[PDB]
Amino acid sequence: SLLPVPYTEAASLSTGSTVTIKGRPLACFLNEPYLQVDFHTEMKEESDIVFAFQVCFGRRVVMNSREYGAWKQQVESKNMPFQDGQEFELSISVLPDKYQVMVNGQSSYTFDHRIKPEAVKMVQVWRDISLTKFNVSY
Amino acid sequence: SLLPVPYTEAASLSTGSTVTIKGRPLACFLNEPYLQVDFHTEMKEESDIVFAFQVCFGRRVVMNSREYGAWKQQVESKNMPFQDGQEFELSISVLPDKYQVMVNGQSSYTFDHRIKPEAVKMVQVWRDISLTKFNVSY
Repeated sequence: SLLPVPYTEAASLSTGSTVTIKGRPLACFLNEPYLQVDFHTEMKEESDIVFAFQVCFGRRVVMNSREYGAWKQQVESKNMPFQDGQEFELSISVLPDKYQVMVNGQSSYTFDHRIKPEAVKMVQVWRDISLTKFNVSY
Repeated sequence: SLLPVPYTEAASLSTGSTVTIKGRPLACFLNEPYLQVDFHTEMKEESDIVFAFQVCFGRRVVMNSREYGAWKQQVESKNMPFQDGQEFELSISVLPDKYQVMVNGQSSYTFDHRIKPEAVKMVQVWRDISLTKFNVSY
């Protein structure tokens, strides 16, 4: 809808930064749409990813990093606070030791920093969603 | 680009029908964009799927059916004729006993009919691609 998808925005992050996203899946959960949010070290899409957050709606979440072009140790969660057919509000906050992922106001996932968040230069939001809000607290 | 994505078109299929698609992934293969083509029994996206063809570009292809709302036995192929960053031409032909998937003019995947192709009423093409051509031979 309102924002282009894939959505790419330059960004700087440190402890206390929050990335807030509002959007809606493009398909019912039965069709397993995805959402992905990638925290990149450079503006190019092929650059390393300090934190990749990938939702398969109704099924699972996987998180990982891509370092020197290589995907690293995948982490999986079956927590699924997202609601079929509904708009969601997603908040990713930078804590001292990890990212905190809030969904609709509830803590839902965490991911320990593998690389300092100060390495981030770009955030990309893509896959099977419409996007109405993207904000980085500065 | 030219066609909306997700792209949904009513369709009737029988032996000798061909569905031809031209498109391009929205991201480099390192980012694992998807392409999916679903042959549905009704116009609604939640209806059963006689043949679901899902490409994870650079990684794998999985194929399945969704019958009475339940995904069935998944089939996987690591054949990857798609080229990183390039437009592709995909042809799905209905043979008497199976679907034949051509990629850029080469036979690449097959999938035996689990349900008669005459059950199809709709084709949907979606996930991380731009779409410039969609044609059903009639």
